[PDB]
Amino acid sequence: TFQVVQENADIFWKFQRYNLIVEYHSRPALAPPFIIISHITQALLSFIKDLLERELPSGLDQKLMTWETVQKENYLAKLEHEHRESSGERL
Amino acid sequence: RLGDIDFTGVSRTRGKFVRVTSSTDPAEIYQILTKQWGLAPPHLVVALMGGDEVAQLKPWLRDTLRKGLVKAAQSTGAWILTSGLRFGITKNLGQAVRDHSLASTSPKVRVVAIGIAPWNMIQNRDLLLSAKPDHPATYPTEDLPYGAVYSLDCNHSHFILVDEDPKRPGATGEMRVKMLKHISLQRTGYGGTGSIEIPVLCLLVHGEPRILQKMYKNIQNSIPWLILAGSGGVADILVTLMDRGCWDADIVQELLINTFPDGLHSTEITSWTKLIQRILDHGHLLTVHDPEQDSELDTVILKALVKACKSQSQEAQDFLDELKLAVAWNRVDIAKSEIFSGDVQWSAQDLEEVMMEALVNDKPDFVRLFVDNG
Amino acid sequence: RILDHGHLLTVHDPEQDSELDTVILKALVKACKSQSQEAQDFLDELKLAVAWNRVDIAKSEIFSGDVQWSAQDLEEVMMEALVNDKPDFVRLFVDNG
Ligand SMILES: [Ca+2]
Ligand SMILES: [Ca+2]
Repeated sequence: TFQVVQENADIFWKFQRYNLIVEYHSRPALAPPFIIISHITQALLSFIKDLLERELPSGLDQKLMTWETVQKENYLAKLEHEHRESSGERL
Repeated sequence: RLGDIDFTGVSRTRGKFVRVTSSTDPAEIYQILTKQWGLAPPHLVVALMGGDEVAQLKPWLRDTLRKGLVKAAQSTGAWILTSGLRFGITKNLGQAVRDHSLASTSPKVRVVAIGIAPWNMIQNRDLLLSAKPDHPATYPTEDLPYGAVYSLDCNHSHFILVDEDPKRPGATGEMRVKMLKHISLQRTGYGGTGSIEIPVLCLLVHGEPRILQKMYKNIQNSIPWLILAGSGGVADILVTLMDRGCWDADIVQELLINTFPDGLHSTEITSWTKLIQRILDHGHLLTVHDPEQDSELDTVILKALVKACKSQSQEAQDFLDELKLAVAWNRVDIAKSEIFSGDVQWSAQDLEEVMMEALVNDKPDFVRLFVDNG
Repeated sequence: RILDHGHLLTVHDPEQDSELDTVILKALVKACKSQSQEAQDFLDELKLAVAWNRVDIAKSEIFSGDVQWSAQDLEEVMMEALVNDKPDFVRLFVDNG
């Protein structure tokens, strides 16, 4: 079971590590029991008044989608090329 | 006369322009392009002729054409001279150039799309007539049918607006030919204390009989020409007449009639047949690009340039810029088959410069070739 | 006289052909090509080629350049090729206008 499971276990760990790292975005920097200070501060700020998931300006967003399309075209061209000079296609 | 454009529409693009007349010298416009706008002297110039007719190319043909042109121009710094009006193949090539510019991670190399358009065929020229240096003029980009007057292409970075000549309403093609000759006669510095010509090529897509005089004048000016296979018009006539091998008055007239029903006049058709026959009689400046079989635009450009210069002269020092362009495209096979074929004597001093640029630019195959060749 | 017609005659050799739909398509395309040059008549041969998934014959004989294909003419055959799970003809029609 170890020999046949290790790889899928590692992939699952990477997926879980994503969520674990995302959990720290809203997590206060103070550990318990000092986290009561952070909880009170946030509650008071809410009552009185991220690296991930960012919105970009229109120009940069268009540039990035154009770059993505160019990279996809390169990927497809490389796939079709490595298919075209394969041994079976040559035969 | 100099100005700037703030294109309003799909994308906000900043473009410049110059208003010129048929009386101005091309050298002044070249100096403006080099200095006043910061455009470095290119390693390749590709002129676009035709493609403004009612019938546009098939989507696959124009896509493969634009992709091949942009990929061949990105290895070096090249100008793609177009008719800077947003319609048809010019619009598609401008869009491809803009896409390459946006997707490029290296800004040192630049593919510049320069538009040479008449003043009397532009939408809303009065809007840009002011061109305040402090506040650039704003231009709305409108898509239009074939019509008779177009709008400036937004994706074209720079423009050269030619003013209509009262004597003859054909100053646009005349100025295009004059500029093609002038850049073809430039000698940019090569490495250190070296003189390198600028290779200048003309590509024809779906030509019309009206541009035969301009095409012949570019043939006279030693400008190699490249012909698309399935372009549709004069390109089909030229490729058929090349495949047949022998062109006569009857064949040329019959093909012109079959492709162009409209032309029915003894003098006009006779002049067009004479132009076709003489252009084919040149021959060595003419090349056929068939994307269904070629699939490599840089290869056919290199072959056309090598054939043109090989017919021009035999000395090694003239193949220097074709060899540099082959180095930039990593076309070692063509270099050893056509340039290093034994018909040309290569010394060590001649090969030293190209050795230096091949060694600097990460081209091991050419390093090995130059070590093997002296 | 039958041989003098010729263009309406096709030979199927199963020892060498091994594809009856291919030779039927070729015979129909040749017959209609001799009949007329307009694109609107190749419409049913093109539909039959779509149904048989003969993209090679369609691009070699129908989309050969001798016939001018517009967008309105290709719209219907595009619709039936897209509905009937024929991606190759979808790509061909997108590439042809
Ligand atoms: Ca030369
Ligand atoms: Ca029919």
